[PDB]
Amino acid sequence: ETDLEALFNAVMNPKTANVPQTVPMRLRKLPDSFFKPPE
Amino acid sequence: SMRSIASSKLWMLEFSAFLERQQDPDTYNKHLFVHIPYLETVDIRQIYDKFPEKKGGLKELFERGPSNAFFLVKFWADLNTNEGSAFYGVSSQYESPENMIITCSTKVCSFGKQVVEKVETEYARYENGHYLYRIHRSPLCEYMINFIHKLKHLPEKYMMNSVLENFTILQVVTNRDTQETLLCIAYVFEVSASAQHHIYRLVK
Repeated sequence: ETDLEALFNAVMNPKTANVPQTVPMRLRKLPDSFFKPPE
Repeated sequence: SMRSIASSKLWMLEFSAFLERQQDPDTYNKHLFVHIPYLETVDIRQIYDKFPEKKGGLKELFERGPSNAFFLVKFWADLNTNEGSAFYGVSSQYESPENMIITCSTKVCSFGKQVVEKVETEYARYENGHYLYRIHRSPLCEYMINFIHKLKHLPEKYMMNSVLENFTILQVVTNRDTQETLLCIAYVFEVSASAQHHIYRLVK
């Protein structure tokens, strides 16, 4: 169960090997801080 | 309180995952670290499909147990570190006013499907006015250890972030006797450019 391979092919292969169509996080209603690491 | 990652019954004080190498003495890297203004709030419905669903699921858990025990953590993991005597551990520490036996379940899912679970029972120790629960230098599953290798071995960080898009970790801590849910922490990752985090109350 190297279900971890499918993690890398989804982005790296990238849409030959089959995983579900996924919606990335910058596209959901999350607060703004969510992408602003602090310092 | 409303400022921290805590419920009426259970309070996370420490969390950290790490690699330490030996050699007469010892040296180690923090992949992550939290340590304990209101917390901001995330719409629980906005992450549901990044975690397992029908039946024994996040949606289910939330509706059920106290809605003050559900949090979302956003980590910026620090991957800049270097093979011989490498120990990959994770330690955490919780506080509670009351004396319990806690089951702590932690699920590594990818694409929302769980690929590995780890479960440990933890007992309390009386210190000052309350009780402490320490998970100590656990070890870290081979799965995760490999994940990190495959990650670090990528031309650019942003590709890493991109892969992380579908990697999450659900961590549920319940009371053994009363299956009451004490803490549920959702974890979603990015790689820092440099290690940091934002902690969110989950709401609906």
